[PDB]
Amino acid sequence: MTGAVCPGSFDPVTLGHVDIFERAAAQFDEVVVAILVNPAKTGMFDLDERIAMVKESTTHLPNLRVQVGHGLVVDFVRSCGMTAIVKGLRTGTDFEYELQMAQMNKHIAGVDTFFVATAPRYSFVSSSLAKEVAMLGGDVSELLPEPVNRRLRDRLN
Amino acid sequence: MTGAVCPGSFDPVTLGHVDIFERAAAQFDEVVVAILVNPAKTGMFDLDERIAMVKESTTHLPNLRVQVGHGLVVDFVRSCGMTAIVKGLRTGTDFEYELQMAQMNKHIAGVDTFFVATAPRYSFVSSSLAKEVAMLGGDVSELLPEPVNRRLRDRLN
Amino acid sequence: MTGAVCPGSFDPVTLGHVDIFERAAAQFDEVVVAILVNPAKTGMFDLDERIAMVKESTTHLPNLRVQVGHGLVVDFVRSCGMTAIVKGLRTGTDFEYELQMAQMNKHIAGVDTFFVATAPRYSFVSSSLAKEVAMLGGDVSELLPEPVNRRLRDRLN
Amino acid sequence: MTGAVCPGSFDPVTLGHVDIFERAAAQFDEVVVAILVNPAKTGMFDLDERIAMVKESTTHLPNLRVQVGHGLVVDFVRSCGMTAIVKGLRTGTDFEYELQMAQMNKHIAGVDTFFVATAPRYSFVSSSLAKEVAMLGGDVSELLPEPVNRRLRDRLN
Amino acid sequence: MTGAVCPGSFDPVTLGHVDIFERAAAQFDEVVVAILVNPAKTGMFDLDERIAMVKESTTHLPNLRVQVGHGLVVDFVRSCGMTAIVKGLRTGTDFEYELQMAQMNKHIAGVDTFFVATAPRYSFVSSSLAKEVAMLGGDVSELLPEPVNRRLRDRLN
Amino acid sequence: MTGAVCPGSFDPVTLGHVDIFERAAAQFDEVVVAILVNPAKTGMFDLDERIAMVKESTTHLPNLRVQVGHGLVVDFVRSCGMTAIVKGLRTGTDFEYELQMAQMNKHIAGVDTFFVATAPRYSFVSSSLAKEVAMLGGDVSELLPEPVNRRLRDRLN
Repeated sequence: MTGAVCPGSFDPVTLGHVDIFERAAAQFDEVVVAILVNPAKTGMFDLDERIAMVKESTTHLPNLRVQVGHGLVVDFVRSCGMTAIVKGLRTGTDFEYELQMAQMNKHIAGVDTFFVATAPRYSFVSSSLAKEVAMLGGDVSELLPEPVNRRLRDRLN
Repeated sequence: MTGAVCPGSFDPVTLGHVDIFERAAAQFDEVVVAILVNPAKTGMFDLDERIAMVKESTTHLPNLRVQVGHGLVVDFVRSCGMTAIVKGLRTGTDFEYELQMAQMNKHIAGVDTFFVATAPRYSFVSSSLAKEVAMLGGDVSELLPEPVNRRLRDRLN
Repeated sequence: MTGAVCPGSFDPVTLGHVDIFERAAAQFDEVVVAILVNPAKTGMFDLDERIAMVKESTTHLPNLRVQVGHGLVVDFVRSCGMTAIVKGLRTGTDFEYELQMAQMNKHIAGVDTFFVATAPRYSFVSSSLAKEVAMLGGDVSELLPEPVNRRLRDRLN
Repeated sequence: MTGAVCPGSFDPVTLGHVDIFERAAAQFDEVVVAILVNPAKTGMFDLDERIAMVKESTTHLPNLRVQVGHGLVVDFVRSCGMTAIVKGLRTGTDFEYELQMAQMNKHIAGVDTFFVATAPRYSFVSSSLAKEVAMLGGDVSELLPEPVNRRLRDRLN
Repeated sequence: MTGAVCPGSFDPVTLGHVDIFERAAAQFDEVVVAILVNPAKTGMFDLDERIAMVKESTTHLPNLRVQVGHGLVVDFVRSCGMTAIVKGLRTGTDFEYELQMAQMNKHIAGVDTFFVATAPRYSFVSSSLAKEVAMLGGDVSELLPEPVNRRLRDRLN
Repeated sequence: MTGAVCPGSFDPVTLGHVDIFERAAAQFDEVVVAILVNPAKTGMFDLDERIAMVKESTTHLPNLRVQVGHGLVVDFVRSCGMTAIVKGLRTGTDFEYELQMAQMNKHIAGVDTFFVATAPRYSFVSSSLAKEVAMLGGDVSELLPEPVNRRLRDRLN
């Protein structure tokens, strides 16, 4: 009867994201991770790689599924038969923008957005900073799932 | 299988609170509104009045129940067989403090806290400001449930 | 004797902007809406369209006029014989940047900037989010003036 | 035709407040400084002292007048035949609370609140911190008007 | 040649505070922990207990010393022959107030204040929340030094 | 024994930056200003110009040296034999992002980041806003060192 969508680019998924997936799966009957397409072309990992990384990092969550999102998040959400979005907060989150989008999403489709603080140990990782640090030779392996580290190292070597 | 607690002093409940109750009830199988006791004595409405006002303002929510909370919120939550708290954000929310408590609550009891932005029209009411304005003769009746306005007017007259 | 400038790109004007125009016109003898040019070319509506949309959306404000701005806002302001800017705050406003600019504008030209919170119902619309949602097929017609909706729909059809 | 109210406890007035008075007087035909009563008794300077300090610190502002406020600020404002409040922002301002009050004041009485950033040199003084520092023997004389320093020193000696 | 003061009430000291002590001691030749007196009487631990808890929790920091502070922090700082204060940031810090005080402290005594983010694992503990949780029976032992837990448990038993 | 790095693009250095250099030099035995390379090519001043401007603006700081940074800031810091970064806060600073980077920098290299509020008079200048205003003909000469104004005027004339 209950369901939530966890939308994002996940380029790549981090342990911060996985923390949020785990909490959504614990509180909702079904969770759908919506991987948004990168239309303007310029990400690090292509869509298939991002799906695989999320799937491989979430095998311990039987009530969670992974799907590609297209168009408005609220359209995807309602297409899943749901009316809730679950999003993580971490250090560096643009929360004012997240609030603006949440209020807009409520306005246009009646979809609620629930925010949850990510675990402190994963509160400073973001996809973008993780990539930037790793590209410059820094070790972020404790902040990403092993399926992601495997792929990141390959791009390095 | 799913449940959330909505804790607060509700002295008195506002339409901002009710907005949040409605969204929790739409997303969780069961919702429990936990009315905290005022230990240091100094609220406007006594416990029984606060319970009644919440009950009367939530008759349209069949999966919601009202109970008095004692001790740590996380103790009450876990006593309800749940592991989630749902709290509203509005203008004037001390969000840094709410985040601190959420991280502490997660640490001590494993309880997740989900934050949701209250509807814009109810985003500037708070129990405290509602009381202060009404005591000084201002009309806040559009921001409180009719069961609360009834009681507020009585204290005025 | 009193006057304020309301500067912006207005691509397109929203009811959030109009709310702010109305409050400036109520508090100042004259208001000038300064539509900034888009130098690096990349907006949705060209300058003439933006002027028309603002004019058509403000016919109820007899003491308000619309002009194209060029160069520093403070140069435009002082060219209007004024020393005040009126700007709206809404959800998602980069207020730190607005404050930085206000302090800089005061420093270089002695111009004061007055900030006013937009009405809650219009607090989550922005030109950019309105366009993005509409382009993806979402209904934002309640958050934009009818002169803008008319033009937006035409670009859709 | 235009007017603004500048409300506060002014216990005592600071150069931060005077900065804001000056900007209101430059932009509005008339300005009224509303000194709020201290009902629960516990300020440093009594009402008459606060009025005198504001008057003496504003002799260079011919279109500004000083009055004691009673009850809701919006009641005082409308009693002045005005519909605008002008308030300063400085370091340490509880802006979320100021926003909440502004939205509430708009809701109950249709009164607009304009916020303006205080001059950087006066951005870290507040009545409360000024008193606390001076009581402990610190020199805050550059951040307060001479009429206030005169009175502060007397309480010291 | 270099020195910093770490001021606070430390009622009681937390691992968040100790984290900050460690970083100051690593970056400055000498560190002085200034324990402020509680003038209005109402803390949990008396001055001697607070000193002991800090001393016992910092035996691994040979260049750190503990002293009682009286009066303005900047007076204490300059009495130590120093011109720097080091303060931690954590979740729930009133940073605007900390900034206001820092700018005031710079103004009155030329003392600089350096802010450092506490370690994520200790970012949600504060003296006040630690006491409140423990008094209600919650386990905060991982967030406080063992010398503090020893004393906290005694007050419980 | 003590040292700090002050990293930035300094395109160009402002008096806000110099304020921070001065405070670092007063509190640490050695300070290194790390000028980051602009890899994606698009700054106003080339690397040699930026170095010269910083050097010329810091002749009064004998314990400060200027060097070009390459790669991760923490790699540069540790290459200097240091473990501290000193960064300024001003109006418009993206402090959430600065905090995220600080926590990440601590995680990957054990390097501490100390934040200090810039002097109020220099709190609203940034390299980017200074350039934008000057390019549009505004006078920012009081907010930049004379070595920078000299070069800025040359580009104008």
